[PDB]
Amino acid sequence: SMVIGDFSKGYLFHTVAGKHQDLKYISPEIMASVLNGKFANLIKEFVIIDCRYPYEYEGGHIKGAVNLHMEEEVEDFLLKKPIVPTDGKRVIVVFHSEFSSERGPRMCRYVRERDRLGNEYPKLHYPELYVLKGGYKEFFMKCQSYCEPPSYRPMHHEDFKEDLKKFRTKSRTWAGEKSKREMYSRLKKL
Amino acid sequence: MGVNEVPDYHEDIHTYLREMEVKCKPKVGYMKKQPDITNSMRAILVDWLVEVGEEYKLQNETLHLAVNYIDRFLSSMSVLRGKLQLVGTAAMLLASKFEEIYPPEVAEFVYITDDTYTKKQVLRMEHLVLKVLAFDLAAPTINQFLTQYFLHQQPANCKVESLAMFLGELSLIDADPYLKYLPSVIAAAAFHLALYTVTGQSWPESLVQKTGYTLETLKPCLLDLHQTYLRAPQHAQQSIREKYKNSKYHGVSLLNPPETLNV
Amino acid sequence: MENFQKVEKIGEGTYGVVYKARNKLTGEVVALKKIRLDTETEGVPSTAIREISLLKELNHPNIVKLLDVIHTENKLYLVFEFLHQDLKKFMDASALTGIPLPLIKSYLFQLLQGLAFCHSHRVLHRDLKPQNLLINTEGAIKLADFGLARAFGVPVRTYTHEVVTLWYRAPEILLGCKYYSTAVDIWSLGCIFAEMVTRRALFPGDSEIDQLFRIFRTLGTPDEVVWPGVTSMPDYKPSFPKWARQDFSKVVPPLDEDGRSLLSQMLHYDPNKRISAKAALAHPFFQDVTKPVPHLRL
Repeated sequence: SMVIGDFSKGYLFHTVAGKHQDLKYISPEIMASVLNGKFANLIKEFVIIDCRYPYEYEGGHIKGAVNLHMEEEVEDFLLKKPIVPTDGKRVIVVFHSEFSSERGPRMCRYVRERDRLGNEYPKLHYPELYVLKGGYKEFFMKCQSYCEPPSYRPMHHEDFKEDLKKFRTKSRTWAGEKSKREMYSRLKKL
Repeated sequence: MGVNEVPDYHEDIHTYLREMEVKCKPKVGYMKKQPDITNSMRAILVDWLVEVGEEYKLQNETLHLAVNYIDRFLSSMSVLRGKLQLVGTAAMLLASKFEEIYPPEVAEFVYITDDTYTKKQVLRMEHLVLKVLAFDLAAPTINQFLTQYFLHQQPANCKVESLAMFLGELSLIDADPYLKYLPSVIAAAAFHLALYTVTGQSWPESLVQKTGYTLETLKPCLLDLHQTYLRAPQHAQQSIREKYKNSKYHGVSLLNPPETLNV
Repeated sequence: MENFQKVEKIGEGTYGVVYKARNKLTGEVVALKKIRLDTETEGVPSTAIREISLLKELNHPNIVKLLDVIHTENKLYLVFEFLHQDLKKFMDASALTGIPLPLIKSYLFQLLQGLAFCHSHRVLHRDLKPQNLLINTEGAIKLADFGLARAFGVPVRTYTHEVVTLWYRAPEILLGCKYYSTAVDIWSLGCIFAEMVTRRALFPGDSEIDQLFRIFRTLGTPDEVVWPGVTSMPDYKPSFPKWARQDFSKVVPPLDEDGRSLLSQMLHYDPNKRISAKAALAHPFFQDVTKPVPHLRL
């Protein structure tokens, strides 16, 4: 609600209402100010995971963003070697996608679930997760200065359609295999 | 037991299924209207579908639904011989998409097809089947009624259930004369035949009240089911007998049918 | 298609975006739901197939209406009757003064009738949440978004595990039960019921473990007496905290004794002992149910 996942302090960023009530959103103005040096002392690390497909990543992205379009990639990047925090500073992780409606929220939920699984309640490695409100489109419209290269490549472009279909197939296959493995593990010890 | 057996809606669900099975019933004797395929090709296709479902470990409900879709599609559409398998594949695909938690991909359905049809052809046929059936993919089957009937046996006997399933699947191969019987009647006849074969019992008195089926009105279907249970070893299509020889089905196809029916 | 004149469009991006259109010839307002098949490498999706198959049989005043389906080799259009707003928007607009208790009673009565109709036709909604409940100006609330719906058997088999939204997921799904049934939907309603009374989510968890801990904190940690067989569940751990059950007077203050009893019966741990939609309609809570008209600020 109004406290971070480990129930130790409130959310630092000015939260904005979003489509999903589960997550906490931030409008592009907050991240534009953050990239402009507004919370240097109060933030240790600022991670901006670009949950879009790589062909979208090459077509324009936020400065300092990392493209992680697969759950395994995000788990490798964030949880295998967690960014250890300390007193007086916080680690904030911001997810986003083209519209921040399907992919970015899904990655945020997956990161929270995997962080909960790998720790002891209620300790979390990344207690502060945000989703950029409106997706990359609104950030491009309002903060085109920070988007290198200054371009916008839609997911449903007339080009890269084969790449989009291949990436969707890979995501579907991974999800199905994980679900089947979990189902077998559950039914073997019911 | 409990909410798993749906004690508040089981009677409502059964009445709804009884009213629905009439609507989803294929036209009796549609093979005469077909000028290129006969019942032998249909039997071969259903046997191949049984083998395909055994290959991918699909549910029996998937096979029953696929056969229902094939019959309904053929009852209103005329197809050539070389396309018949295609429609079967399509129906199977659709049935999986309606039943399986993890249905096989379209690539697998093209694979078991043995590359006589392409992926685009399979998708086109799936679209055609969906258009012809008008998206009426939720149809009562013999499995759906047998599963409800199995709750009325005391004590429970998995051999009886497996034999009833085996007989209900045997009824799928031959369009003659199981196209003139509703799934509930075939399920009742199969359950009674399994009970008589295994434990020597008969059609329960708690089920004649629930379904209204007495042993007198089940006789026309019971005679045919007994006849093709006796003739199962000599049938040209033997995939169901091989499938039900496994230990998971308690080897029900290896049992001996009763010499005569005490009806 | 060309027959329907698109007027308004809601749904950001290409994610099941819906269009409020008007019929060109008869002047009927409808909602077009778009499904892409050119981008779908495996034909028509299973969710769309199930939704169209199961919504063509569910004809109830409290279930959304599938007027027509426009079938094309590259596009699929589901035509629904137009309803102004979902229940989440209504609660957000009525977040200051709250939904009046007679309106909550009428909405719960209508939702229970719709769920009873769904369950008597072997359909499991499995996606019940305020975003899927559509209200109108006259004062009728209807179930919607049957994409996750499924037709079950008697008795049920093992179905899809990852179904209900985590906030409204039953404890039997969270604990990895082999079989779930209609009692999965009723739990959702119970949660929605609380969300209508307290104007906030009853169990707002961010993960399965957090959701289970919130449920345990509010309703007490289950044991073999309350929920027989709970200790042998695949996803149950003997290291769970031993919390105590909170009295419902503080959980839902505005509710009276009858409302509290109905909510407690809807949120029963044991799926066998959980109330059903048909048996909930006979509860004394609905003795004086009347249908008011929402103000519809938005």
